[PDB]
Amino acid sequence: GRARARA
Amino acid sequence: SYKPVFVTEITDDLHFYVQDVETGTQLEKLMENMRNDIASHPPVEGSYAPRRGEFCIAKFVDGEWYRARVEKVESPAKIHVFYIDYGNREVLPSTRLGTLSPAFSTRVLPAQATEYAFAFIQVPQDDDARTDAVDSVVRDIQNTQCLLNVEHLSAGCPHVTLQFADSKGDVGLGLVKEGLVMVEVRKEKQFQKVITEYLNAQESAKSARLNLWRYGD
Repeated sequence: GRARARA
Repeated sequence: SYKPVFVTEITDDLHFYVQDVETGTQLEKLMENMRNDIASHPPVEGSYAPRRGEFCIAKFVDGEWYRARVEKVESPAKIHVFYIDYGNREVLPSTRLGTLSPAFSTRVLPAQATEYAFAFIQVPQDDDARTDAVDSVVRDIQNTQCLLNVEHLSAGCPHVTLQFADSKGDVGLGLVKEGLVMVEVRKEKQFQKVITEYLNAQESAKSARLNLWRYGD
């Protein structure tokens, strides 16, 4: 999916 | 204290937006629940009415709904939005807008993107030089986890240092070393050691005739 933080 | 952040967008004036890694799972949970709620209340049957300053949901190019704010209504086919959790802007038609339910408001979870600038560097005034610096940053840090430290406030966005996750190398300092940007000096005594380091890198970049300094000084 969309690039985003991986917490 | 360097905190983990995910860098989302780099602006043409060498600012950038980040998400706090520590709240990433909270955002993802909110997004899952919001999208489940949208699936039961389809925007097509909802009649939201877009206005400047109003929050909304907006359907991005991945076909998913995100939180946004309406910045300008140009026409029914052209509504200018800002994606509050990412920092990108988009012009979209009303078919791709809906109501942001109070269950998913910024009171429930704050806007997740924050705009920053690099501390101790000047944004190049020359267009091609500025493009070179922005392009370097986009290649190196766009859509990656970095470490961030807020250095100082300003009459605009706060100014920060970023470190690469792996090497721990200072990103801004890298730009100075490459001769992509000039150093911005400050007076605060607590910044003197780091500004000294940046000026030293700048002088070495000049001696190496890199980028801004290709033809001399």
